[PDB]
Formats: sequence, structure tokens, C-alpha cells
Amino acid sequence: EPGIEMLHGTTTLAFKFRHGVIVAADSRATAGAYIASQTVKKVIEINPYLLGTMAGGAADCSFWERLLARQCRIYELRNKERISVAAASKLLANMVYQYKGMGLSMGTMICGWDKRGPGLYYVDSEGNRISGATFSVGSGSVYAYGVMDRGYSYDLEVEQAYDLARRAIYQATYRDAYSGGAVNLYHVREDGWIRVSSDNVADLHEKY
Amino acid sequence: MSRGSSAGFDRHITIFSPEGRLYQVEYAFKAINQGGLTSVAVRGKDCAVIVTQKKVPDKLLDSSTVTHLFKITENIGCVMTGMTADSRSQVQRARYEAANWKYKYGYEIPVDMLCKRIADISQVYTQNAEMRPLGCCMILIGIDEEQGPQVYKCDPAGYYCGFKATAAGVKQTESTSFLEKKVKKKFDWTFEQTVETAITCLSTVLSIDFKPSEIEVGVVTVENPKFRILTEAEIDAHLVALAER
Amino acid sequence: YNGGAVMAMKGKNCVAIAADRRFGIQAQMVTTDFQKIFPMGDRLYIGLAGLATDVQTVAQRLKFRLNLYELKEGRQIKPYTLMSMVANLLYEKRFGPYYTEPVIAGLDPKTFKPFICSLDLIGCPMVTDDFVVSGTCAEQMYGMCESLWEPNMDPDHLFETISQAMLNAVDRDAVSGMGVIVHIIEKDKITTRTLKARMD
Amino acid sequence: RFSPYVFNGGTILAIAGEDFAIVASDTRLSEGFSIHTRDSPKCYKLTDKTVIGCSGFHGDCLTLTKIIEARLKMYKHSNNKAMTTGAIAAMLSTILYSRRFFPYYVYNIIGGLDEEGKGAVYSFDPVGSYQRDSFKAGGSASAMLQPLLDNQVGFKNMQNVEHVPLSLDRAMRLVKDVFISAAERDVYTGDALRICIVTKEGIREETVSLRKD
Amino acid sequence: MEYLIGIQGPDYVLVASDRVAASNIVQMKDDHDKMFKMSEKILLLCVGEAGDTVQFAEYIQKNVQLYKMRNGYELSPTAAANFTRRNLADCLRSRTPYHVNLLLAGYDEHEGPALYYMDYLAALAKAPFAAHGYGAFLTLSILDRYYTPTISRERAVELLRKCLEELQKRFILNLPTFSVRIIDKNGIHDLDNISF
Amino acid sequence: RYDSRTTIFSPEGRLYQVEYAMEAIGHAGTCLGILANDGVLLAAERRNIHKLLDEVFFSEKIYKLNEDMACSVAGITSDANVLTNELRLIAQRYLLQYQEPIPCEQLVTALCDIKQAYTQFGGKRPFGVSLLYIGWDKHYGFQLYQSDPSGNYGGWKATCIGNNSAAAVSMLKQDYKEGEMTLKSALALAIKVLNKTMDVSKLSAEKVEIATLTRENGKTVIRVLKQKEVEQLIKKHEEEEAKAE
Amino acid sequence: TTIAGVVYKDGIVLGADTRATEGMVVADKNCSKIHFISPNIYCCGAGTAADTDMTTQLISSNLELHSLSTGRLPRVVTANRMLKQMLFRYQGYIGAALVLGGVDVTGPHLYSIYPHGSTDKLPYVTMGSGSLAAMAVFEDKFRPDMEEEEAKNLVSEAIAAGIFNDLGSGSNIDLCVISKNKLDFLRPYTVPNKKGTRLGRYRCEKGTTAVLTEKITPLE
Amino acid sequence: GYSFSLTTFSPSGKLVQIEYALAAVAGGAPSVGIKAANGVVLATEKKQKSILYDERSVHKVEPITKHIGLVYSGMGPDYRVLVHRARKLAQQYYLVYQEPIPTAQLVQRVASVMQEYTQSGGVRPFGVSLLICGWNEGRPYLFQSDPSGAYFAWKATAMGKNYVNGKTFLEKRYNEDLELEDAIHTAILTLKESFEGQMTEDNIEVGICNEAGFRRLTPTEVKDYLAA
Amino acid sequence: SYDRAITVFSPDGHLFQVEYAQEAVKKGSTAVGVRGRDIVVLGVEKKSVAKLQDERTVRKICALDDNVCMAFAGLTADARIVINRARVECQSHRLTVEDPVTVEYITRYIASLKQRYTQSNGRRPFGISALIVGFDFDGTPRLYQTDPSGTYHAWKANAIGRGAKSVREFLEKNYTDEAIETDDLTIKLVIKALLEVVQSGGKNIELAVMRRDQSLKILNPEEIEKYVAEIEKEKEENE
Repeated sequence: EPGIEMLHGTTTLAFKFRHGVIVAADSRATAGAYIASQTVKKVIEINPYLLGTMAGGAADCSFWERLLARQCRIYELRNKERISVAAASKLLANMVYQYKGMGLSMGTMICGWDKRGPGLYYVDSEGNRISGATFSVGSGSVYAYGVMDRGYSYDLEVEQAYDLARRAIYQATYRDAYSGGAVNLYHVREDGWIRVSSDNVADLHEKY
Repeated sequence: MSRGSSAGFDRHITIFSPEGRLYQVEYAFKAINQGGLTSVAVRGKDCAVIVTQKKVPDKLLDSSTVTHLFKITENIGCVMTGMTADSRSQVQRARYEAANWKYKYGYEIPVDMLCKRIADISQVYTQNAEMRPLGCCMILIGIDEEQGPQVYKCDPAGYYCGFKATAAGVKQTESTSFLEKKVKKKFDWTFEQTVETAITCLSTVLSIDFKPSEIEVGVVTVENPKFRILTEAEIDAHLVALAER
Repeated sequence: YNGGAVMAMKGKNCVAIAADRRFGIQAQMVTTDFQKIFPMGDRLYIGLAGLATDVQTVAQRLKFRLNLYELKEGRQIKPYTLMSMVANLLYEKRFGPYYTEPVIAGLDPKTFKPFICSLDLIGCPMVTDDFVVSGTCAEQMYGMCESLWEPNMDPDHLFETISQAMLNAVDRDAVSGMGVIVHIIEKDKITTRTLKARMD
Repeated sequence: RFSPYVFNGGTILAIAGEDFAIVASDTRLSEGFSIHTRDSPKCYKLTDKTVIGCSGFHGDCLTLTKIIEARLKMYKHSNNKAMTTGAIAAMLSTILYSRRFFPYYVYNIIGGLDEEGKGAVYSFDPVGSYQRDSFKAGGSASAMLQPLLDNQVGFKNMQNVEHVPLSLDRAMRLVKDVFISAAERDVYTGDALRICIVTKEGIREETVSLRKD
Repeated sequence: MEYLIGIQGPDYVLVASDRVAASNIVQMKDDHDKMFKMSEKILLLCVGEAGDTVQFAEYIQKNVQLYKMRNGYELSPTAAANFTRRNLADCLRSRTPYHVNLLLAGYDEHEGPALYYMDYLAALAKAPFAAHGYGAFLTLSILDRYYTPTISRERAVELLRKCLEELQKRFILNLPTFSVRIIDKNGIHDLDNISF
Repeated sequence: RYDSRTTIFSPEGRLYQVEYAMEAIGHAGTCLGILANDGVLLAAERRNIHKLLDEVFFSEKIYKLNEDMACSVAGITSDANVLTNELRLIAQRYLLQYQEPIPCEQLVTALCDIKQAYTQFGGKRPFGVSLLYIGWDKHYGFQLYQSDPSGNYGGWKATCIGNNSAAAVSMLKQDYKEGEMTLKSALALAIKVLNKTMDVSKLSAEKVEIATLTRENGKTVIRVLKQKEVEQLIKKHEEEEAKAE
Repeated sequence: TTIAGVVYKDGIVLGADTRATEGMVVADKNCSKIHFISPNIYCCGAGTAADTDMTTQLISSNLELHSLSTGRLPRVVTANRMLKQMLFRYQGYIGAALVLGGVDVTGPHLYSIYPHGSTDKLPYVTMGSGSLAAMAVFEDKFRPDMEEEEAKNLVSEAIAAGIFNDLGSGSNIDLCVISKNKLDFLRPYTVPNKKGTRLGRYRCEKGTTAVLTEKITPLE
Repeated sequence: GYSFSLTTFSPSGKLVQIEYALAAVAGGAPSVGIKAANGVVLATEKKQKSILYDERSVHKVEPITKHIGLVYSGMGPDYRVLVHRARKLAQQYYLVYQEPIPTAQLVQRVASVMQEYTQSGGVRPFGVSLLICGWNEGRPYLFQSDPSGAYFAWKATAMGKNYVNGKTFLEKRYNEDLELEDAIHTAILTLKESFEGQMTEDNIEVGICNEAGFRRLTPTEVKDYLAA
Repeated sequence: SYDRAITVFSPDGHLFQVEYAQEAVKKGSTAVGVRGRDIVVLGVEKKSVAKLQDERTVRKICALDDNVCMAFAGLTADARIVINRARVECQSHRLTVEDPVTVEYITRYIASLKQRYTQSNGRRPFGISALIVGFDFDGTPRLYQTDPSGTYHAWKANAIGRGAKSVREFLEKNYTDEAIETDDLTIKLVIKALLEVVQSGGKNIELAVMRRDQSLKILNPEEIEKYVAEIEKEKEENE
């Protein structure tokens, strides 16, 4: 690799049950066959209003979402009130729509609880920008979708939602050779996301 | 945006008078006579010759470096009258101009066409707001293909014409009068009873007999069409021939 | 690609022109009422064939430019003038070539003189006294004209001959066909007729 | 045709301690199958507290380090203060990403202290996605180096052993030994060793000899 | 891919779209609307390369709304159709990925309903009925056989249901739900989606 | 405090330069249009007193724009030529973009926007021309619009520009009706208008422009009236004031 | 297409065919006649016919205005240089092929312009598809200083050989004679091929074809 | 003041600068253009003050196409530029449209190009008016270009010095009934009426435009007509 | 000062172009607005009667968007350019930050454009002031009034243009909660306010209201002649 592959995406997670959105992701940069790191946080604290997600390409995701953070704080200053989730998704999609077909490999999900309540949008490299109730992207996204689809319930209680996220992330990393590391849980409760925990798959296996 | 033209009829060229006469053009015309030099251009059936003073009011100067006959092409040359700097520039301009002509059409530019293009360049100055007209008049000589020699003179106004014989400078009215008198009656002008008559013109109109150090003469001949300049090794002999009559 | 064909033949102060109606995406018909012949004057028409996008682009742009010309000169355009006009429009977009081969049929606004002409896709007129074709099925259509033509044709026979030519030809082309429209420009009136073509 | 990139080889290692941040790199600079020089260090001092280590395409290494020096001077002038190590890392991220469409073929590790007085090591990718780390190796032999560092510094896969913090002397011994071990399987490692020890009282340099083959 | 379809009655136009988007094999949103609200009586159906479709559609959205507010009156469906055709054809020579296949439908008080087929080559074409996407291949025949130029809304809906059932019988992709709207003298009317 | 260069305000905020522009309008040929229930008719005055003039072809102040509209002009005539060329250009470009004829309001707006923009950044003189617009669209039927160098504009059932224009409209508004203004009655009363506002010279068929806008058979038709009907109308006029006593 | 030219005693006698070949199908039996621009500088060309034509128009215009400015008749070398430099910079692009001939004050001249801008002053050149055969005819039968009728004949067989011995060429033979005094419209000089008599007598019968809709539009 | 700018109208909305250009045109050389049922003739005065001048190195009436002739009354260089670049415009028109420009669209071109100079500021208006002779579908056209950008078509007109008396002289001496050959003679009569300087052969340049296209008259032909 | 650098500071600092355009709106036709409890009225006179006009074209009242209208005073063409530019920006926001824009945001955009016609020797200052009014995202009434300076203040209710002051100090003398409780009285205050300045009666005063969340409804010359309906309210109950 001449320095540019950066990822291909590993096992994200997000859904929006009736107590806000929770998100989950692992931490395993897969430089080809060799792990770059076991401790790459993939949930991105854009602000105490809104959370991103790294997947598909490390550098592109990080850079463009940091630029988004700049832009949205500028918005919050100029308009004096916080930007909505949909508006942030629009901004990211418009920003990434240019540089179409130049090698971008973003797979972010914008998550937040704005004035319309829960907010969840899928924004990627090639321009898809869709809301929804259930999402996950990356190599292990398929396994994640399996477990998630069989766990999801809009009325699910909070702690059971945590259990669902942990189970899904763990199974996906258990099957994928490219997903791994320590699991991260972030709950976006009422205003201000709250970090849940950063537990390790090895211990999860004992717990399971 | 730019500093702009000073508000006034004569203040700037662009404004027309009540009769739409361009003052700054007249100012250029009577700016030509600065430097005191007056030049004369006459042509015969075989040659076209242009003659002017060589004022050297300092012998710290080198006679070689001071001049007004500037070769433009090996076939076409010119003379300058007016201030020195604008003459510098238009000589450069016409050299470039004719070179571009030959490059882009494959044959030597005709005298009339070069004069026309230079006249166009001079004219476009009288169109703009921070152009200043190039206060100098430039005269051509050359042999085209069949018309033998031609003499052409543009001006700051952009007006030009072909002259059987012409002049420019301070004593220009008197030069033109003597030119008319000579041209009406004697008109063969092979090579010696030829333009040497214009040397007689210049002497009579200006001063006593000249000795060649003050005179600068360049010629082109139909049978030998190089733009080439005679010296006191040459001009002297001519003028001793003229002195005797 | 999309397919189609156009044709025009001259005659005794009467010119004929025709084009098919199939609009299909490279294998599959979309509809049978697609416009390829366009009126450029009282007695002047242009027929297009090629990429449908370039057809509907050149037609609109020619409408634009010709209307500007009409308003400027204040006079109905000469056929040769339009010919040279379109000869340019394709050429400015030289390295963007508009994938179309226009044809022209018209008469003299002062004499009603018969006139037709065609263009290459970048503009190289074939000012022909007899006929031109364009599109995909050019060769079959040439073949039909090369025999079916005759000098000094009265308008009814001209219409019958163009009808027979195009119906024989487009029947033999897969991508073109499915309906044939015909216009007859005579000294006074215009007849536009539709033909019972194999709709397969 | 013309290949704009070339692999000059080299290995860069960093370890973060409590009062120190060792940076580690050899000086075997090669191209193709030939040793250019034995004494080209791959660790550069930036400030009294921050030391960078770069590996890979050496031309990119030079250009990057010189532009980093320029930006350091710029920041000093503009804000009347030494640029913080974390600021250094963020600036390196953005400047590396500025060549997103023509990547600097360079792997980078930053050795330095925080302004809380503790050690901190930032690792990078050739495009600029960085992350704070307790330890990192970059370059060709980083593959050989990393598992052992995981085993000792991270105490990974150990059992029933006290996780004593890594002291300065132990870290020094460990880095010497790991490069000695690397020298015998990798081809791009050896001929020398440069070690920078960044402390609270300045920067002192250390160097030893390795296998010169 | 996806699938769009338009049927024009004597006095109305009926549209229908599938409601699934894909990434590789997955269907992230099962409740996805691919169909946009140009103005009070004009509906736009879009499909094509991911990313480009929504951008171009909303570009036209802002254009037409700006037109309405600049003029007060309403843009005719034929006019918006030609406008989209131009804004699409021009970008063909300077936007390599710009795949948007369109079915612009709407009603005009003067000329009744009008449905427009629109290949990504921006080759506009009137149609009594049309469709995009792969399923158009399997379905256009059925839509042809049971079509008459005059069809009340009831038979139109039933023919559309026949079309969709044929898809679910034969088409290899999974399209379980379809959104249906109808345009008539009284604006657009939402119709219950076709679930199975 | 001082006026120059079309971008500076006086201490009342109104542009001197444009107000001067609306003075040649007071000197230009009188031009007026009348909106009828089922047509539009437009009048203007020829300054063409010279019998050596010819080639009256197709108009002399009635410039035709699109498939269905035409305009009329008063002011600096070459300025008008530029304005009309530009108008035709955007009209045809709107048709290109939409495949629909330009609605009259849109065209007038798009033109007066440029006219206003020349009362903005720059410094070059504004258009010294006031324009009248007659046309039709499916939205609103027959419409009549006036244009102003300031960019101001308005729809009028009846308006006049030119010399005596204030007097002309003063009589018109005490004469014009709400919607029984048929084409022929509107012609007759327009001719009465032009008679009364016209200067001392007796009114002639050889000084009026009469051009009309009509519809039949789904087509919008604009004619420039030939002479013969012009004497018909004017002699009709002189005899129905043979009633007036 | 097969075009050739020679410099006989007092001018140039250009030759050209009139078979336009769109692909392997005859575009025109009487291809747009290959002679061109303003007097005493007629040229003929081949290659990408469209660009030959429109280049000739461009240079014709640009040179005619030049001459009008001069008041003197234009020179061959002038057009030669113009064609040089324009068929230049659009190098690696379409360009064209040209045979430029004319008789100015310097007498006759004949240059052979090439796509990238290769030109050369020759007594005889041949361009097009059958240029090879035409050159063969010339090199067989060319002697310097031919007479007018002799040159006309020579070009006649030169073009004829290309006509009968090439696939992309052959139609009416076209001759273009330019002299210091005179100029000929030999359009066309000689035609070897005549269309065979149509033995069929089809005489398309009325009512042959059914008609769906008959819409009539009186105009006058 | 209010008379220095070209960019501000007078307090009377009345362009002083254009009027000054008009006066300059009036101060030019006499010129005459006569339309006739079979052609149009243009005549004007050569004012080579000294016999040292050559008439015919330069020229006063300039051809533009086969069938276009231009003549002016004002300052020469402006006329020469306008001829040189109206040639550009016409050459365009033939390039785009394979048929020589009709005279009308040429005078459209020229009127536009001078008017834009009037409305630019910093550039003086083209202090010269133009005359156009043309022949379209075989019928004569005659245009006068006003430096204000205005263009007028005349049966016959005269400009330059004393042009008001020239126009009056034309009024009572011209008819639509005329032909070209006598039109030449009557135009010469018009110039003689206001010549101030005793016509020789060598004072007028004459140009005509018929079906055979525009072309000058050689001095031989000027003598040849003046014989009777 | 004279021509160059068209926006030059005054010897004390009185930037001449600013108040020079300020004076432009005292010959501007008088406009006014009121921010009511649930309705907003936007009244303006047209005392240039020219009764042979089409009132449709010569409205003062333009609507910016689904949620915004405005009126102005001064150089009409400049105001039209402002309106078109503001409409474009509003559409761009509704595309990019998709939501009905708040009145304050569009007002701030207007002010930014208005004040950015102060740089760039070039561009001259605009000669209009606006009354931006509309219902927000929440349904609260809003009002904003600007001046060529660039300031974009908000008012309970304000008037601009010819004789704007007298209307203003009539307004606070009558603006009260027991004047806005009813929409009819809400508009009646505006009626009386321009009655103080109108050409002697309900003559050519064009106005429209925007009740919450429906549209801009043109208060029209109804059979009752909506205008003179309220007019006669004051005629025969002002005693």
C-alpha cells in the first residue's frame, strides 16, 4: 500500500429506541493483514449535542467530521441556537458530495437528539444521506444487522438496549477477521450525549 | 478607479472641444519641434533619401551613439522627430511590428502597410484616458515591388500619407514651400541632381553651408535596396559637389 | 444507439421529407410519438437522427439561433443560409461532437426552388439534387432511393416514392422504425401524412 | 515511466513513560538493495519538549520536517509561546492531510511530554489519522517490533504478574534489546542506533552500535 | 436497482415507487421515499446513481420554488419538464457520474395530466405510460396489454397492483412495499402503500 | 452637493443622472400605448420630417421581440438598438430554457434589472431611454408595460411617453374607460389624443406609427398598419370632429 | 479522394475527384467540388473533409481582409504560412490535408500542406487516398514546363488512374487552372462513368401505400 | 459645466458630448451619397493641400466587400479604424453564414460598435459619421451612420462642410426616377455647388455599387465623366 | 467631499452616502407594520394614484417566502433587486439547512447585503429600508425593520418612508394590549395610522395580513371593500 487505504469499514451500530439513540463500535484498524491498533476510538465526540462515527476510511472520516465540527459550531454562534441533526447531515453530505469519485471512503452516521427528538442519518462517501431507525456500516455490518434486527424494539428498555448493542458488536467482531478490539458504548440521552463504557471483547466472552 | 482625467477641454485628450477639436493632439504637434531638429524626406524614381541635422551641443558626447536614422529592417528604415524617448519607443515598436508581419505573412512588410499599422497604434492612444500621445513623427523610405521608392509619415494624430517629398520639424512650413517650388518644375531626380536638392533645401531654410558633421543621411536605392547611411567620407563629397554650381 | 432515420428527396417544385417515430433505449422502445422533424420556417424543415439528447438539443438551439436571426434580419431565412448556419453550430462543439446528422428540405422564399441538403456530424454539407439519408439504416435507405428515384416528380408520386423507400428500408433495421411520418412541401400547401408501418 | 515514490526503509519507535518519552530510530538509509549511508538519523528535535520520528520515503521526510520547523516558527511568532505537543500533533494531522490526493509516503510518530508533565506518544498513518498511544513502532520492522512491545510494556498475554510502571532504565534497556533483536531478521535495520530521551529538564541524546550488515 | 412507474388517466396521473435502498446486499431503509414534491401540482420521480439523484432533484426543487415565488403563478409541467431536461443535458458534458432517470408527472389546468419519461441521457419524451428501473422490463408488457387511453382511477390502481404483483412473482430482487400517489385537479393525493 | 458618474447621491438620495436621462424622454418622439379588451394598439411620432428619408421598412420605432410581443421606444436611438437586441436575446434564451414564450412581466423585469444595474457599480452613463411593452401571455391576457431608465416600471391600461406626455395622459385619464375600449374605438380615441398633444403642425398620415396586437385562431398577430388605413382613420377623425361643432 | 497539382509553364492545374465516401458507402456521387478560396489562390484538400472546408473558409476570410487592407493581390506564401501555423498548434488534433496553388507576382507556386503542418514547395504533389497512383502517373509522365493543354491532359490521366485504381475515390474529374492572367471553371472537366440505364420502369403507382392521417396546411 | 463627462446627461437630459462629436463631423470634408434605381454613388473631396501629397497611396472611400463602400466626414484615423474593423465584422458574417452580409446587418454592426464607445466613459465618441452604399438581392441600399450610434437610411444625403446647403440643393434636384449614370453627374454638381476651390480632375474620389458589386472610379474615369 | 472613493468618511465622520440615502427615504411612500398576538398586518399607502394603473404590478407589498412578507420605501428597482436576492438566499437555506427560515435570519441576511453595499468603491449604497415580517418556526409573531446603514432592529410596530415619524409617535400613543386583542382592531390601528398621513381617506392604501401558519392573504377590494370597510369603522366610530 502506498500509504492510502486507511480502512474498509468495521462494524458500526446505531438505533433510536424511545429513550434516545445509542451507538456502538469496535476498534481495530486493519492495515491489510496486520492490525494497526487495538485502541482506535471510532465514536467521535463532535460536540455535547451530536456524535459521529468512523468507518470505511480513518483519515477521511476524522478530517471531514472535524471540519463538520468547526462548521456546526460556527452555525451555533451565528444562529445563536444549536444546529439540528438533519442540518448537520445536509452539511456533511454537501461537503462530501464534491470530491465525488476521488477515492473518499467515508461511512459516518450522524447521531443526536435535537428539537425533533432522536436524529440518525447515514452519510457516506458516494453521497447517500438517509435517515432511519436501524443502521450499521463496515465489514461486520452484516453480522451486526443480523443480531440488531433480532434485538431491536423501539420500546426496549435502556439497559436491555445496552445488552443488545454489546451482543451485536461482540458477535460481529467474533465472526469478522477485520473487526476487533474494545467495544465502545455511547448513549445520546436528553441534551448532551453520555459515555456509557469501553469494555473489552475478551471479558465479554467470559460474560457470554 | 484610476486617477482620472483632469476636468478641462485642453486638460485631457478624450474631451472634445465645442467644435470637437482635440487639443492634446495640437499640443503634441507643436511639441514635435522640441529639440530644434527639422528633417526632410524626398524621393526620386530610383532612391528615397531622408536628411536631418545632427545637433551635438557637447563633445563629451560620441557622434556615433547620437543619431536619428534607425534601421528598422535591412530593407526599410526611418527617421525620428520630436522628443527622444517616444522616438526610441516607436522605433522599437515598428521593428517588432515588421518582424511580426514577416513572420506571420511570410514576406517583407510593404512600406505603406507598416506606416498604416504605426498610424493605428498612434491613433489608439487618442482613444484612452491615461494614454499620452507619443509626441513624435516618424517617416519611412523603401522600395516595395514596382512602385519604386515611397515616403510615408505618420503623426501623433494618426494621419499619414504618401509623399513625393516631405519634411517635418521646426522650419517645416518653409521646407514645404521650397519643396513645392522645386517639385513643380524640376522632377527627374535620378540620383545627384536628385535629393541633393533637398540638402540644398535644408541648408537654405536653416543656415549657411553645412559641413557634414552636422548632417545625417540615409538612403535606399531601387537597384540596391538596403537601408544604409552615408558618412562624412561620403556626405562631404556630395556637399562639395553641391557647393559648386 | 437510440436509432432512427431521416430522408428527403427533391422534385418538381416539391420536396419530401420523412423520419420514423421509434424512441427506444438501445434495445427497447419507449414510445412511438417522438419528434424528429422540426419546422424552421414557413416552407423549411429540418429532420434529426442520432442521440435523442442531441436531437432535442440541436433542435432547440437551432430554434433559438434562427429566431434571433429572423428577428434581426426581419426576413424569412434562405435555405442555404440555414444550411451554413447549422454547418457552424455542430462545429463550435467540435470536440464535444453532437451525435446527430441533420438534414434540410426547403424552398426559395422568392421562387420556391427545390432544395435539400445534409450534414456530417461535425458539418460537411452534401448539397444533393436527389436525396440524402441519415441515422443508422443509411445504407438500406440509399439502396431504396438509388433505384426508386426519378427526375421531375409530381408531388403525389414524390410522396408515394418516399413512402415506399422508407417503408422498405426501416422495415429492415432492428433499432429504427415503428411508424413513419411524412411531410410534403409544395409551392403553396403542406401535407403531413402517417403511414401504415409494421409496428413490430 | 516515472515513479514519484520510493521506499527508503527505516524504523521508528516511541515509548511513553511518566516523566519521559523515548523516541527510537536507526540510521540505515537504503534504496533498492544498496546501503546509501549508515548514519542518517530518523529522529529530529522540534522543541525542548517534543521530538518527532519519521520513516519511509526520505525525501518526503525532509520536506515534512522542514515545513514543520517553518510552522513552529510561525506559531511562535503569532502567539508568543511554545507550541504545545498536542497542538503539534493536530497540526501534523492537518498538514499531512493537505496532500490527501498526493500522499506523503511517510510514517510518523511524535515523542514528547504533555503540559501536565506526563509522557505521551502520538502515532500516525501516511494520511494523518492520529491517536494518542502509550507506545508505537513505525516503519518496515515495526511489524517485528510491535508484538514484543505489546508483551512487555502492555503486559499483554501475561498472567499473575505485577503491572509495575515502566521505569526509565528499564525502558532504555528494552529499546536497546528490541533493536538488537530486530537487526537480525529485518534487512533495513542496523548500522547504528539513535535514541532521544525527552525529560522535564531538556533533551539528551543517546546512541549505540548495531549489526552493521 | 429500483423501479418507478407512471400511468396517465383521462384526467390524472398515477405514480408508484419502491421504498428500499441498498448498499451491497442490505436494505437500510425499508420506508424510503424516492419521490419528491416539485410544487403544488408537480411530482418528480428520481432514480439512479446514489448521491447524484437527491442532489439534482433538490436543485430542481429550489429552482422551481424560486420561480413560483418570483412570479406568483405556477410553472407548467411541460415547462418544468423542459427545464429539467436542459439542466440535465448541459451537465452531461461536464459531470461524468450524474445518473438520474426521471419520471416527471403532474397536472395542468389547461392540458390535463402529463407524464414525462426521462432517461439519464436527458432525452425527454411524452408517454401515456412509462417506467424506469429493471422491473420495467418485466412489467411494461403487462402495463401495455391492460391499458386503455381512458381508465378511471380504480382500474388504474388495479392495473398497477397487477404490475406490482407480477414483480413479486417474477423479479429476483425483493421489493415488498411501494408508495403510491395520484395527481389530479385537487393537488396530489397520498394513497396507501402496497404491502404484502 | 455635486453630481457625477452615475453612482453618487445628492443630499436627497435621488440620482441626478437618471433624472437627467428622463429629460430627453421629454424631448423624444411622443409614444403611447392603449390596452383594449381584445387587443393592444400602440402609437408613436416620427421625427422624420425630411422627405429625403426612405426605407421605412417594417418599423421605425416599433421593435419586435419575440413570437408574440413587440416594444416601442423613446430616447437615444442607438441606446435603444442595444436594449432591443439584448431584449430579444434574453427572450429567446428564456424560450430555450423553458420551451415557453416569455411572460411579459418576466421580460420587463429582466430588462429593468439591467437598466437599474447601470444605475449602480460602474460609472458609465445609464440608458437614456424609456420603453413601452405590448404583448400577451396565457397567464394574464393583454398587458402593457412602461419602462424607466431608473428601472422603475408599471402596467398601464394607457400611458404615454415623450414630449407633451404629461398633458397626453392628463387628457387620457379623463377619457379612458373601464373595459368597453374596443380596438377601433381605442384607435379613434388614440388618434384624437395624438392630434391634441401633437405640436402646431397639422396632423398627417406621415407621422404616426400605428401598430396593433391582435389574436385569431390560437395565434398572436402583430401588424404595422399600412398607410391606406392611416388616411382612412385620420380623415375619419377630421370628419367626426366635423361633428364636434 | 485523390487530389494532385502541377506547375506548368504559366500556372497551376489542380485536379480533384468528386466521390465523397462516408465510410465504405458513397456519401456524394458529385462531392462538394474541391476547388475553393478567393482568386489566384485556389486550393484543394482531403482528409477530414469538414475541417478542410472550414479551414479553407477561415483562411480565405482572414486573407481576403488582409488583401483588402493591402490593396495588393495576396501572395501564395502568405496563405502557406497561415495554413502552417493554424494546422500547427492544433497538432495532435484533427487538422486536414491541402494542396495550395496560385500565381502571384512571383509567378506560379504550389505547396502541399499536411495535417501537423508539414509543407514543401514542389512542382507536383498528390494527396488523398489515390495519391499513390496519381504520383505514379506524374513520375511516369511529368517533364518540366508542360503546355496548358498538356498539363490538363496529364492531370486528367493522373486523376483517372486514382479513380479506376482506388476504393475511396472516383467520380467526375475536376480541373482547376490558375494562370497569371486567366482562370477556368472546368466543373467538371471530364466524366468517365455514366449510370447504367434503368431497365426497370417502376413508375410508382398512386395509392400504393395506406395512409393513417392526412393533415393539410394551406399557406399562401 | 455639465459638459465634460460623456457619462452624465445635461441638466436638460441632452448629451453635449455627442453634439460636440456632431459638430466635429460637420467640420470634416464634404461628402455625397446618391441612391439611384440601378446603383448608388458616393462622392467626396480630396484635400491634399500640397501637390507633394500623393492622392493614391491612401484613399478616402474604402471597399469592404464586393458590394460595400464607405465614406466619411470627420477625422481620418477614426474612419480608418472603423473601416478596418467593420471588415472584421463582415468577415465574421460570411464565415458563419455562407453568403455576403447584407448591408443592413453591417450597419447594425457598426452602429453598435460606435455606440458602445459613447457609453463607456474614458473613451471619446467616434468623431466621424459614415455613409454606406449597398446592393441586396439586386436592389440598392443607402445608409448614414450617426456617431451617436444612430443610423439613418436616406434617398440621398450630404455631409461635411456646408452640408445643410448641400441637402437643400439635393432636395430640389433629385428624384426617385433617376439612374446611376446621371446620378454621378448630379452628385458632382452637388459638390461643385459647395466646393470652394475650382474642381480639378484630382479632388474627388468616386465609388459606385451596382449588380457587379461596389468598385471605385479611376481618376481616368473621373476625368472621363467630367468631360461632359 | 466629491466623486472618488464614493464612501468617504466625513470630516467629523458622517459617512455622507449613508444619510444621503437616508434622505432618499423621506420621499419614499409611507409603509407600516404591526406585530399582533396571532396576526401581522402590513399596511402601505400609494399616494401616486395614477388611477390608470394596474395595481397588481405596483404593489408595495412583496412576499419573500412561505413564512415571510415585506414592504419597503424608496428606490423601487433597487428594492426589487433586494427582494430577488433575498428570495434566492431563502431558497438556498431551505435547501441546505432545510427548515422554514426564521424572520430574524433573513433580516440579518438582508442587513449583511445592505451593509456590504458600502465597500468596494464600485458599488453604491442601496436606497431602501424594509419591514420584514412573518411567523416563525414556532408561530410567534415577529417583526424586523432595517435602514441603509445596515442596522436591523426589531419593533413592536414601526413605519418608514414619507412622514414616518408622525405615524410612529401616533403609534406608541395608541399601541397597547387592549388594541391588539382583536385582529380587526389590530388592522384598524394601521388604518387610522395612515389616515393621519393618507391622501384624505381610504385612497389607494394597499395592505395585507399574515395570520399564523396559513399564508400571505391579500386584503382585497372585496364587495364590502375590505379597505373601506375598516375605513368606515373609523369614519363612524371615531366620534
